[PDB]
Amino acid sequence: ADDRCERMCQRYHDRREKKQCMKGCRYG
Repeated sequence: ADDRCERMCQRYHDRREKKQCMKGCRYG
């Protein structure tokens, strides 16, 4: 899919903080 959540999660950047984001985007 497109980097939708990633774009909005750009605030994190670091793959580390991105973890929590990927987990939250697993809802839909």
